[PDB]
Amino acid sequence: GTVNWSVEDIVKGINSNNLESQLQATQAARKLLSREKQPPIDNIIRAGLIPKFVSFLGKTDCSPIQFESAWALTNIASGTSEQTKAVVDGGAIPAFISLLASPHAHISEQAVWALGNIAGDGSAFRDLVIKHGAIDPLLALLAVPDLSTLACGYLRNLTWTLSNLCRNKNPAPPLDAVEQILPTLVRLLHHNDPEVLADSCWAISYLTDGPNERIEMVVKKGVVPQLVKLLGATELPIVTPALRAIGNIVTGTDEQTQKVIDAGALAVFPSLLTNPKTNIQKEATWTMSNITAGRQDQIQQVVNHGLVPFLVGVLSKADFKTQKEAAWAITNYTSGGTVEQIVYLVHCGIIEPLMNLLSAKDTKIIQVILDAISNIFQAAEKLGETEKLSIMIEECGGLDKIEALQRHENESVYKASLNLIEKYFS
Amino acid sequence: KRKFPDSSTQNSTPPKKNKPA
Repeated sequence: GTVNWSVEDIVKGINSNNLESQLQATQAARKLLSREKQPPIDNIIRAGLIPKFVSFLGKTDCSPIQFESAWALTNIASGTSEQTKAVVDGGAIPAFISLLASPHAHISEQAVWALGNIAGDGSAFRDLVIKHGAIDPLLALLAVPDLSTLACGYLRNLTWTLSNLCRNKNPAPPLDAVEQILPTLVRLLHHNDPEVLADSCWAISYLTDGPNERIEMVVKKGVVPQLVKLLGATELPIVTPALRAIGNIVTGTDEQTQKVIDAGALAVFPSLLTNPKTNIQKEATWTMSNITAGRQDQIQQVVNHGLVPFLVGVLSKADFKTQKEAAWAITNYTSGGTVEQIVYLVHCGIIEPLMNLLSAKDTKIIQVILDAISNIFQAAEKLGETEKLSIMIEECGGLDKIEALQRHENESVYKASLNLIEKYFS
Repeated sequence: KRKFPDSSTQNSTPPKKNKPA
């Protein structure tokens, strides 16, 4: 019917002076462009069809050709940045924003989708979509008393498009647009659909990825408790962005971090630090490292929740990227901790896995570990126990590793290892 | 305190979605 047309035939139909012929050819293009196997996007662009599709978006009197053109353009804009740019260059942004008000839900939804692809291209097109006024009509589509009366697919596509308006940095989204979107995001974060939850979590994770003033705008909306609840979900597509957002938040101030602790986040970390997905373990250990970079009373909460043995665990056995994050967690803990906290750390068994990791090729982790060792010796000095520690490091092979590190290409490694040996192993 | 770099990846899922047949 409209299946498997050539681009030449599509062009002949769209260039006819016959609206129904144009509609049939546009539908044929839509079908070509929605085939999984190598849709001929560049041929359609080269044939000059984007401006015709864009003008069809304005044909209020023929809603089927609005829909077919919107779909075709959606799939072109889903391609490379140069393909998305061809759509933008054809004037698509304001035409799609005008379609957001369509009385036909499948057309408004297609416009939502196209704008999500355009904005998802990167900061510049995101910001251009915002400048053409997309946020007001997008948010109006969600101004219903109960989100559950909306079609599920429709709500998921709106949530995803909103998340692309929150995505990307250099620059981050405009502050005023973030403040305009955030109350709707907060509402979507309490909706009962797993895809809506995952994508509104991702949006929050984007918005907390930056300076502490962005973190603050999010935390002030009171979402940390809901994020902690989602952190405890069974669905990995929800836990993943929830954990990224929580981790981002604890990169901020001591007070921002404290909101995460206050909300009960630490009780989830026995599972996260042993999670079967390596990326979850890595990001949870990164998060812990930012918490152990906090105040002594926050380190103490880590202790109270039983998480130091879990850190020992990941230092002992985990993917190497996770072990690096654990090494950071230990260096921060030893930098900021009380003497009693550092003693506890040693009694949980940190020394041996810490030493075993000095045989690693990564220079930065060696530096991190040597700083931690030095911090621990400084705690031992205040107790006159430097000798017991030296013995402990000797019994597990750590002295050999420090010696060998003296002969290390990097300067900081050589210096720190030589200082350690001369000061505690001579 | 260690943030993600500005060059970091916010999401391994790409931002764009095609609408399949």
